[PDB]
Amino acid sequence: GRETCYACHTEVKSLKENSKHAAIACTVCHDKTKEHLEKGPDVKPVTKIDQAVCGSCHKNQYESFYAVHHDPTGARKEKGIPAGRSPLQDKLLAGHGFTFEHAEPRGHAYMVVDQFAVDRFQGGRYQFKGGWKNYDKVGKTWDILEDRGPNAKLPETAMAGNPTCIQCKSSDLILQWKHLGEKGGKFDRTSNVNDVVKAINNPVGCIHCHDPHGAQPRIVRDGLIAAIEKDPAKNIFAKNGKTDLKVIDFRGFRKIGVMEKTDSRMMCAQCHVEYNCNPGTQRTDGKPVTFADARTNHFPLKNSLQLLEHYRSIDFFDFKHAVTGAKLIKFQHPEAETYAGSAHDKAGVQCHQCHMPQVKGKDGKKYSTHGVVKPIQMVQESCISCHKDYTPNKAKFMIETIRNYTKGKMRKSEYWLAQLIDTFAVAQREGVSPTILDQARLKHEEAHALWEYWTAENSDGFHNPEQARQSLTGSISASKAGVKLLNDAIMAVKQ
Amino acid sequence: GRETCYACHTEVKSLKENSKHAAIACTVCHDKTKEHLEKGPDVKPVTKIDQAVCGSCHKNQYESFYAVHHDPTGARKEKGIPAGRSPLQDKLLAGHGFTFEHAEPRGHAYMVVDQFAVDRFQGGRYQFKGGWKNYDKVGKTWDILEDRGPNAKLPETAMAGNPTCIQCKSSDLILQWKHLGEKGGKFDRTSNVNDVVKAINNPVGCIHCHDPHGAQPRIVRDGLIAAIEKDPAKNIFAKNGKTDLKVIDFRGFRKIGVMEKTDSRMMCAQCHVEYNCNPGTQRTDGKPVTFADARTNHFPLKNSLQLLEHYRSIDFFDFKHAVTGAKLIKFQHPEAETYAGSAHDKAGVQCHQCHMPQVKGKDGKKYSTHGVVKPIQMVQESCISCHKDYTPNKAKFMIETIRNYTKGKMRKSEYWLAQLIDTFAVAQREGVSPTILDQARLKHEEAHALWEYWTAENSDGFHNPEQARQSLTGSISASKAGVKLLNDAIMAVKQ
Amino acid sequence: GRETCYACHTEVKSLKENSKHAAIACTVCHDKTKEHLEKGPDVKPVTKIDQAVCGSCHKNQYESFYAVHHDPTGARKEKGIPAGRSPLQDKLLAGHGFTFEHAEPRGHAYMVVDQFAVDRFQGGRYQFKGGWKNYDKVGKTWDILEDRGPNAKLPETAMAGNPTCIQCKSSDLILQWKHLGEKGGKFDRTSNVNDVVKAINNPVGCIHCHDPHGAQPRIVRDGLIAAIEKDPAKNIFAKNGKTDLKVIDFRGFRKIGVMEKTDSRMMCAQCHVEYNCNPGTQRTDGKPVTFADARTNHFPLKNSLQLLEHYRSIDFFDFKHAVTGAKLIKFQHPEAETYAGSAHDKAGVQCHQCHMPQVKGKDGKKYSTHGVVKPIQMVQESCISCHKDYTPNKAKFMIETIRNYTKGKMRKSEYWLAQLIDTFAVAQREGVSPTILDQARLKHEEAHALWEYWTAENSDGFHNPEQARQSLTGSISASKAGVKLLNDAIMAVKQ
Ligand code: HEC
Ligand code: HEC
Ligand code: HEC
Ligand code: HEC
Ligand code: HEC
Ligand code: HEC
Ligand code: HEC
Ligand code: HEC
Ligand code: HEC
Ligand code: HEC
Ligand code: HEC
Ligand code: HEC
Ligand code: HEC
Ligand SMILES: [Ca+2]
Ligand SMILES: [Ca+2]
Ligand SMILES: [Ca+2]
Repeated sequence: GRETCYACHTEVKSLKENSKHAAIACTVCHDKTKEHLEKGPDVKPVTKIDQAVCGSCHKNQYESFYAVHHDPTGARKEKGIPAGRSPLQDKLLAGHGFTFEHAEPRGHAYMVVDQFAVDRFQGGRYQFKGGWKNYDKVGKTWDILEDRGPNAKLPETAMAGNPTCIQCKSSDLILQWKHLGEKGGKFDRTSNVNDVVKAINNPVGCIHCHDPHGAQPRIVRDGLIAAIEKDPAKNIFAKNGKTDLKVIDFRGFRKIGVMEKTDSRMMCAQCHVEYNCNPGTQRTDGKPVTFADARTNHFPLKNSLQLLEHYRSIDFFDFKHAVTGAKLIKFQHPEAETYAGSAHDKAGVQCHQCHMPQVKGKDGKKYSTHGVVKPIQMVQESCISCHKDYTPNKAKFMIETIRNYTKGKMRKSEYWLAQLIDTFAVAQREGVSPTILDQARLKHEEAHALWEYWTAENSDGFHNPEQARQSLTGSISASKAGVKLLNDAIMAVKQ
Repeated sequence: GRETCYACHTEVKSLKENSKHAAIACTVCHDKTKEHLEKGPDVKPVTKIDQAVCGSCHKNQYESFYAVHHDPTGARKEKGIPAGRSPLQDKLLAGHGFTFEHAEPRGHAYMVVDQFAVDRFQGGRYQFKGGWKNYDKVGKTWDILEDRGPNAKLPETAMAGNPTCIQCKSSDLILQWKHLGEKGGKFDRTSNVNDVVKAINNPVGCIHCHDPHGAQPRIVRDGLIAAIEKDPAKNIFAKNGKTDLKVIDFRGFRKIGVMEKTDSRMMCAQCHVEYNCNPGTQRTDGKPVTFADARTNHFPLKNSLQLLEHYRSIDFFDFKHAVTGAKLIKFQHPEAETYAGSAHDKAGVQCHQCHMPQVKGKDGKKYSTHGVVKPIQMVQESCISCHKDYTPNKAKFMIETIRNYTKGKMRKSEYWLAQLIDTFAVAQREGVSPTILDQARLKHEEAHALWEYWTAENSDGFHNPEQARQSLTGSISASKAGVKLLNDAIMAVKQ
Repeated sequence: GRETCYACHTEVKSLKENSKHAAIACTVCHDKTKEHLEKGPDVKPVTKIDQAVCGSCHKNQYESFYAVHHDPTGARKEKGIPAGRSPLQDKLLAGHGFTFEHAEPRGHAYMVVDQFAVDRFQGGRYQFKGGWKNYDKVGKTWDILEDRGPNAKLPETAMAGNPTCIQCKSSDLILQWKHLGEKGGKFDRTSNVNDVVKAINNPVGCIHCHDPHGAQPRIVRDGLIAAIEKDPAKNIFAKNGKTDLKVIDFRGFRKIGVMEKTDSRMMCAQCHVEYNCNPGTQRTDGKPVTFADARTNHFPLKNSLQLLEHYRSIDFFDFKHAVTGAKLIKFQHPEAETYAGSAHDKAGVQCHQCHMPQVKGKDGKKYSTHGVVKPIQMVQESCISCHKDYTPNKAKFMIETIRNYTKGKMRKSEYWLAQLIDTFAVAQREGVSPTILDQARLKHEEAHALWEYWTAENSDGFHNPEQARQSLTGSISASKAGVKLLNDAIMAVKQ
């Protein structure tokens, strides 16, 4: 009966006919279709967004996404500890909700539960049922978490969660959210986040990267489609002055982007980017930037060396540093923007080659693992598969040397920003002129942008070692210049 | 001839007859008994306190206690290093003898030698014979250590050792120390520690936890029996408004506590607790608290959330912080008080199930290992034995996740106390009012009590994750409140 | 024809005849000898300094020196990171070029390339060809590095490289450098370093430690021969009031030192020592000390407890600390001076026994490995070979316990110097008297000398645990004394 459907749903016909999934009957994925025909287009069919339906025919992709592994060093790894990825986090992000809890990432299957349970999300409201002993459970959100209710309080939490956060954790609102989270769907940017979490049962769906109608490689993230549309010729995924994306607009309500050829750069960039998904402040007037404003669901697609200019051009910053008052940018996991134009990218390698390598299942069917891999833990498939001359030690050696050298500059930029911050408080206290203190704030802005990008980014330089060195040494230079300007000023007091 | 003995030693008869050790002749453990009969009760028999006599019939318990293992990461692990368990120790304990040396614990067989040789004990007087190459030797104290004499000095040492320390290192003074170390035995609290160390040949004896007369599970520690007697209904080991302990008082001179059923919580709490075993100061008048005072050999049996109130109620603190002058409590290894009322305790699990698991000896006799185990290093017997569904990775994952999350809050509380301490010195220097500085000291008291308990405790949260989170976030809140009060005050100067 | 040569080269005859290499024809190592005879001693023969000629008859020594290994934790390990060997490097060495980059050592075959490429050498001018993916390549310098040219700049670099540096990286200038780098050879101390690097093709040559003419164990380093000649009776390698070295002086131009018996202490001390190879300042007048001055290529051969006195006696220091102005000594890898008079040295063990242990090659020929070994990574040959009762765990345990205890004192001395430095800036700012500030500078001098020696030295105490404890506790004492003097002074302001 698809022809009857197709009379009214012509884009679906275009994706589905003569495709890999051509023969799949509609009722496989959609329930209540008879009521939809009979009663008309008031009675919408039900589209349950759900991995297990793809799993029925794609079991190795489904099993590997859900497989439970246990890293013997644990998870919930706070970054802000002496031996961690961001040892001076509490000082350098003073004034930001990340200081309440920010841990290293873990597996994809945990993404909703970890978003909802982290100390910075919603005041500790949502917790794992049964506590720590069930921290490794996968599946449905509300089988794993419980809701302690709106009036419960837990000490040293924050309330940074909002609806836009969910757009990088699940495909469950694909039909229930208007492009950008503008008003008109069941939920939008201004929704109460605690109404929204109830509807998220599942982590990133299979449909996030694969069209259900015709199995075409795709993107569904609003912010990512929008950024590419803004900059169709020069954006990080472009080639030859265009990008391999066709935007399909459904009813004026929501878009997808279909690509002729798999580009896991774009598919992983639906989440692995710097973004704004939060309220902020305007640099010019200091006016609030609320969820009313499109700037609160936004993807720059710019790297470390471009981002301070970019946020100044859209008159936006995230928080004032608690000590210096500097108008800082908060950075988050810019892996796509870092990877852009690195040695591997310019070689045509994509994220999935190192992070979703080929493994054999079952009997012995070849597939891309959909439990994403930490390359250092799997160098034979993530690296040696292509670098056939490498031994596992060599692969490890190369990953660690680059991170070693990058980390040395990261720790040195932190030492310098801490010096900047300590010098500034001294300079204040001895009331050095607000003019001078303001020159120092620009120094902080610059040194912070060129530093925090790399604690937020998760490769410690491996994704782009040149850009990391350039950025971090820029940060150091910025901070030592601020420290010299302030000390010059502090002397000039009793002068 | 035991009947003749029994005419005069009626408690022994009560422990020994119809027991597991009924048939053991007295002369097995006691020498000079004929002179005792013949010459009378002036000539006391000799009771050599000594593991090797139990070993003669209990070889697997004896061999496993003495077995030498070599951890390839070494021992003598100072806590106060950037990657260690207490990275800000030197700043936060400024003014306390722990700043001279405080290392992580190692095996039981080393306990006397490590107490005597640590840099904080007695000015470096006692050293390992032959130096580092014999650091792993077990056995008799004075076969392993040498006495460089009373006038030798070693730089950057302290002289914190006293007799009461020995009561958690050996059973060797069981007959030679009057309850609490009151005057009347060969040694008491006011003895010169260098007279006492000469009499300690052996680490914790087999008799510390097992009655020699009838093999009944027991405690011998004075401080522990006393605390339970103070609080027989509500103490951490109680149940149903009483505790499973019968106190046996010998001649008015020394007590034991026998339990009808093995409770390794109590048996390990003879040492693994917070204690006072040191001189201190009175909070009200600032008067010294010397060894004359019973407060110097004392067990609170209270957890992190109760201890500041408890030490205020007995008008006692350990040291003024070198910078802030805050009247701090010094905390030590409160493992029993932490474990109380945690998930495993409420499940009826005891310390020995994870730390003394079942192993097979010899031929293949089943026994509890008496070389106490670090569970993460032995998850198959310490964890999987009960959690039969766990893989070794899962067990490790659970231990490390909890420690990971706990440690993130510990490091964040340290960042905050360091901020408190740095802010205070600023506030002083700019002479903010001693009234305000005093409000800040209370903040320090509170934030320190809720922080240092967890560096002293050895599980990094695993023993009680809820109480750890509650305490540490309390510390943070306390410190950020102090820092806000002081900064408010520091501005109010040039105001 | 050697007799004809010998008529004019009589020292060579003395080394070569009746030796292990007696039969080797001259033309094996020297080309153009006929032109030298025919045209005379204007046409010098060519002596290509080159491992591969020794390799032709000594293949196992050559292969093991060049073998490529890949440490899976990587290389380029910056010291100045929280978990590294010198976590407070940026603060404590403020004002020195080491703050731009100082990493842990790696294999011998990398020594030239790492000297030329490090961020502190020559402004980033020299880089690995092909970047990170060729960081593990060995062989010829200029097959591995490229020269970006004199006008290229890279941010956050330094320009500390000079010709004297090369003397601890290669044997390539053995015939082209006059003793001490005095003027007269192709290169000397005042040469432009960028003229010199072009002539260094190879790392340390086989000839650095082995005479080519007669295979005698030897030294070629100018600074080392000179120090031993200064102090022939009492120097660290002496015995019975002399040293086992015969100095051979060729034409007044360059010296070797031949030893009757292998002493790898001396042979490794050609580089593994504290040295001055840099310009400096005079303590008395503050006058520059330039390459004109012999003090710029100099070996003290003194340990941690002697070096401050030694540098004061030759009126030399390296840099003023950027904050305190203290006239500091910069220390570098004093492994020979530390090892002197330690337990292993007094037992007659030499560096090569632990670092070049016996291995079997090829078929199964026994040899000393010439890829120098990190003992902890090879305890069976580096330790158990002599300590036959040791298990690999025990060996590891002993190395790590000593480093553990040593590191605890190192981190505590760093905490104290940082306190000194922070206190001093406070004391300045509140202008405490330059007299008092000067007493503090002496405190800094002393605490720095007794601290930085051990971050520079590479064993973390294992080479000499007693001297390490003595030095580091001396540093702590020095710093806490400075901190007390300054605080006493800072109070005495508003007094
Ligand atoms: C699972 C394998 C599917 C099969 C087979 C079919 N559809 Fe589908 N459809 C499915 C998903 C998961 C979604 C949600 C949105 C997304 O792009 O992933 C949908 C959505 C539709 C819609 C809504 C389009 C819009 O206007 O915004 C229509 C109208 C739809 N699906 C129709 C449709 C028809 C007519 C089918 C048989 C020919 C059919 N679908 C098969 C998943 C699946
Ligand atoms: C948004 C819906 C996402 C998309 C699309 C991709 N990733 Fe992701 N990733 C995301 C989250 C929120 C997390 C953290 C989950 C948590 O609960 O902590 C991650 C985690 C990873 C990791 C770490 C994996 C692990 O430790 O086990 C990697 C390596 C990873 N992500 C890479 C990755 C790649 C290559 C993608 C395209 C194929 C990709 N991610 C998609 C969010 C989302
Ligand atoms: C091989 C040439 C890679 C490509 C292409 C991409 N990544 Fe990567 N990633 C790489 C390494 C060696 C590391 C360091 C940590 C490791 O595990 O080895 C990383 C790190 C990540 C992380 C951190 C999680 C983890 O895997 O440890 C993420 C979240 C990640 N990378 C994502 C990512 C994305 C989105 C990519 C394309 C834009 C990308 N990676 C490319 C190796 C390689
Ligand atoms: C093929 C699909 C690749 C996979 C998977 C990985 N690498 Fe790679 N690498 C590849 C190419 C074509 C290049 C370009 C230069 C060249 O040899 O042609 C590289 C580059 C590197 C480098 C240098 C990187 C830099 O920033 O300059 C290293 C150190 C490297 N590659 C190692 C590496 C490792 C460890 C991988 C697993 C994470 C890995 N690569 C994946 C081809 C491919
Ligand atoms: C070792 C297995 C023992 C055997 C058999 C017996 N005794 Fe014992 N006794 C032993 C120890 C290790 C100690 C010290 C204190 C402790 O409680 O562990 C003792 C102590 C006694 C005492 C002193 C009691 C007091 O008044 O404070 C008496 C009087 C004593 N032991 C008597 C005794 C008699 C009469 C025995 C044979 C029937 C006998 N003991 C057996 C260890 C051992
Ligand atoms: C006082 C006499 C003690 C009793 C009773 C118990 N323990 Fe203990 N323990 C004590 C000391 C002084 C030390 C440190 C020894 C040193 O020289 O450093 C310890 C050490 C442990 C450890 C660490 C073991 C190791 O690293 O190898 C654990 C796990 C341990 N202690 C647990 C433990 C348990 C469960 C007890 C009751 C069965 C117990 N201890 C008794 C002091 C004393
Ligand atoms: C299993 C449910 C446990 C019980 C009951 C007890 N402990 Fe524990 N302990 C546990 C873990 C997982 C850890 C973390 C470190 C590890 O090695 O895995 C600990 C830690 C200790 C330590 C530190 C020494 C060490 O084992 O690493 C001590 C000294 C210790 N625990 C003592 C102790 C006491 C006295 C207990 C009953 C009050 C107690 N533990 C219970 C696991 C478990
Ligand atoms: C390699 C195995 C060699 C053989 C065989 C011979 N010589 Fe050599 N010689 C060689 C080296 C590597 C060097 C450089 C300096 C050093 O001491 O390593 C030399 C140096 C000479 C010199 C210069 C001495 C000086 O006056 O400063 C002479 C004159 C020399 N070598 C002569 C010589 C003669 C006459 C030989 C055959 C009998 C001969 N050499 C063999 C390496 C080798
Ligand atoms: C000057 C010509 C040297 C002589 C002679 C010796 N060593 Fe050395 N060593 C030197 C350098 C410059 C380096 C660093 C190389 C780099 O590129 O980083 C080293 C390194 C070592 C190491 C570390 C080895 C490694 O990590 O793989 C050791 C253990 C070592 N050196 C010891 C050593 C010994 C025992 C020597 C005499 C036999 C010796 N070195 C000679 C410089 C020179
Ligand atoms: C065995 C008794 C040794 C002797 C003799 C020498 N060294 Fe050593 N060295 C030793 C150990 C156990 C360590 C600690 C690090 C390890 O790898 O085990 C060291 C360290 C070094 C280093 C650092 C590089 C490294 O090997 O990790 C160097 C550069 C080094 N030692 C040099 C050196 C020299 C020059 C010696 C004679 C003066 C010397 N070592 C003696 C063990 C032993
Ligand atoms: C003609 C008139 C038809 C026919 C024959 C079918 N559908 Fe639809 N359908 C139609 C309209 C106008 C609407 C939506 C109006 C609106 O809310 O904007 C729809 C909606 C759907 C949806 C859901 C979109 C959402 O969840 O927001 C699905 C999944 C869907 N239709 C499927 C479908 C199938 C399988 C049909 C043949 C059985 C079919 N439709 C017939 C209009 C018409
Ligand atoms: C009756 C009178 C007896 C008899 C028949 C025995 N003992 Fe004792 N014993 C007795 C007294 C009054 C004392 C101690 C007086 C004092 O110092 O307080 C003791 C002491 C012991 C002790 C030592 C206690 C200590 O070390 O402080 C031991 C181990 C002991 N007695 C054992 C013992 C045995 C085995 C006897 C039968 C052979 C025996 N005693 C007989 C009084 C009397
Ligand atoms: C007599 C006259 C002879 C004879 C028969 C030989 N050589 Fe030499 N050689 C001689 C002199 C005076 C000089 C150097 C003068 C100077 O520059 O100081 C040399 C030099 C060498 C060198 C090089 C030293 C350097 O590189 O600076 C070598 C390697 C050398 N000679 C080797 C050599 C051999 C193998 C001879 C026999 C074939 C030989 N020489 C003959 C003087 C005389
Ligand atoms: Ca952002
Ligand atoms: Ca205490
Ligand atoms: Ca030096």
